[PDB]
Amino acid sequence: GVFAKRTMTKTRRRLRDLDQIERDLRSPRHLQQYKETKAAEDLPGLGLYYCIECAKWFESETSLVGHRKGKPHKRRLKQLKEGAYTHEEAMAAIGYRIDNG
Amino acid sequence: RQFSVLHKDRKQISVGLIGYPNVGKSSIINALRGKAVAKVAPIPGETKVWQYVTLMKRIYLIDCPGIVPPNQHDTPEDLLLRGVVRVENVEHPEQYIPAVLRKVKQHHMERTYELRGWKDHIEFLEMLARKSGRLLKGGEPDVDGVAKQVLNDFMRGKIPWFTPAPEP
Amino acid sequence: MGKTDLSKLQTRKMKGLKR
RNA sequence: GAAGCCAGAGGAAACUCUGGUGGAGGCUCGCAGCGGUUCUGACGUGCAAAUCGAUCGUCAAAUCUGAGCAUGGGGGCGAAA
RNA sequence: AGGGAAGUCGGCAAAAUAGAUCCGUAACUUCGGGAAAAGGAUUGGCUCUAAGGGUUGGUAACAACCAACUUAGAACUGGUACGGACAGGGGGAAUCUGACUGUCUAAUUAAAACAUAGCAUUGCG
RNA sequence: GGUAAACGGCGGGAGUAACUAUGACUCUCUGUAGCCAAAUGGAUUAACGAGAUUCCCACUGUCCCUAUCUACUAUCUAGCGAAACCACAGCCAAGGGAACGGGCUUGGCAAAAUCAGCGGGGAAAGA
RNA sequence: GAAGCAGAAUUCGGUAAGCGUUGGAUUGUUCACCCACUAAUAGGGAACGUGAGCUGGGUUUAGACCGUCGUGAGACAGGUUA
Ligand SMILES: Nc1nc2c(ncn2[C@@H]2O[C@H](COP(=O)(O)OP(=O)(O)OP(=O)(O)O)[C@@H](O)[C@H]2O)c(=O)[nH]1
Ligand SMILES: [Mg+2]
Ligand SMILES: [Mg+2]
Ligand SMILES: [Zn+2]
Repeated sequence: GVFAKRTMTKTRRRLRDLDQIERDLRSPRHLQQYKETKAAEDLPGLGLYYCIECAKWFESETSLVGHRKGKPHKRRLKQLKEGAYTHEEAMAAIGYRIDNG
Repeated sequence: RQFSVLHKDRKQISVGLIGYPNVGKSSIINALRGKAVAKVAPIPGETKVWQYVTLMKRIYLIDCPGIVPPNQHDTPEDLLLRGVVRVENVEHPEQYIPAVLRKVKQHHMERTYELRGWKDHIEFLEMLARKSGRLLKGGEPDVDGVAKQVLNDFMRGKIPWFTPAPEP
Repeated sequence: MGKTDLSKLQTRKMKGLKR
């Protein structure tokens, strides 16, 4: 079940994107940017328990390992294995390219 | 009774009770009567109008609403600590928590809330919120509600505090 | 007024007053 | 999930703890039933001289209900308006 | 759409929560409760695995036959949804008030009103 | 004479010369957490409530600031078909001593017959 | 138009109603004062010289409680709820 389903598509209910999760996994600097965006004291478990693949904070380690066996985490892992959609892929889909000399 | 004897020439004497809000004027009248004759509530401003209560044949008691004389040196923090206002209708109650921590000894607060090891007021509020389950969506501490609870306990005699008398 | 005798007054036994 | 009951670990015993069983309560959510809290409700020469919709209280009892009978106005009856 | 009570005497109305499994649950207290407190993780389909039984027959700890619903685990797979309709607690901090369960003004007032158990008094051999 | 001492009255405490009720006449009266009580020192009473009140999170068309969609009416047609109300009628301005005009006076004006809506006024509240 | 009115911002006065004159908080209360935006947040009438658009307070049928007075039925200096 999804809480408040009629307003899930609103901009103020937006979640982090798959490509941004990919940059967070590949570079810790981008993940550090996303962490310094939020305030640590308002985070579940003081921000100590974070799943990068789902981009979600959890209240405890037992909650985090309970999340990892769930199917939303497995869907995120499968989508990460398949590959997020980027502007390079969108450009290759039309056969455009960048000429820099 | 002595005042009534001194004013035996008159038909009766009137004894009006004045003071700050929530000092116990209606409570004093109820105690003297031995019966709940005046309304009593821990919130300030329960008594709004003047009320006559016949204590004996020649003694009347007059309940009055609480007054706060205006002073240029009084702070809203001072008024909230002396019990003028209701803490539910104030903005950002966590700013008055340092005043409460200054007034109340640390060990008294520790034995009151079974909490120890805070470094400042917002840490104390967060620890007490996590201890008492005062959590919003996402498990974040509800320091606003915790501050209102602490202020209400300070006002209504659940946390020990007093002002010592000046030495001679 | 009379002599002030507060010896028989029992104070309120608050939670913070207990070790 | 109350007594009663079973097993284990203790404790000199009296007792303690753990895991079960058990199915009590003018307990509780809630269907019927009974009732009638709320809606800028419908309706206002109405379907109706008190009805309709949603919502609500209660639902194993101080619960609901049929028939026969008794109490008849200076009266009766009344968990008393 | 964006803002989220700026509306109004007043969050009136609406929305949000809702089934089930698991983690976890404070103050106060008559120790019985509060409590479903609060706050979180998950829920589709398919293919499997494991566990929970009965009858007959001289270490039978073995053979034969028969049968039903639950419980847990794993892989795969669709997704904007997985209690996919239906059904279905918003929650919390407090104050006053009446002990509660219950009852009444059929047709404007369901309540701090009445009754209730408990307590106290009076009369009568 | 004794009290349910219920209602009720009663500021205390000492003396005396009264000597009993009523006396009467003087004098003066202002521990940052303890001690004591058979763990507690309470009513700041738990649960319970279609009781009344303030606030916080979430939530949303309550609002900014309105727009759009559906069904049933309202609309038209066929059939069927009342009632409330009704002195007579219904455009206004100024004046009309009795602080009131729809009709009088002086002016502005003023064109058949109609349909759908609206609630200023007249009507309309078992008023 | 005037003023030590240098400029800027102004102050006083005159003609003028063509055109604007906002958004909020506070009911332990004569709801009136605060806060900000703005060019500015001017004041009144057609009700209040009784009076059927809607909805809150003066405001008050019948239910109920507390305070004052009364022997009591009850009334009120009053306060609360539907
Ligand atoms: N512990 C303790 N609390 C008291 C005492 N006297 C009064 N209180 C509490 O103080 C609270 C406030 O007193 P109130 O009865 O409301 O009288 P008030 O001072 O006139 O307050 P307002 O009516 O609002 O002006 C009451 O709710 C009592 O519970 C006391 O002697 N001891
Ligand atoms: Mg008070
Ligand atoms: Mg008072
Ligand atoms: Zn994850």
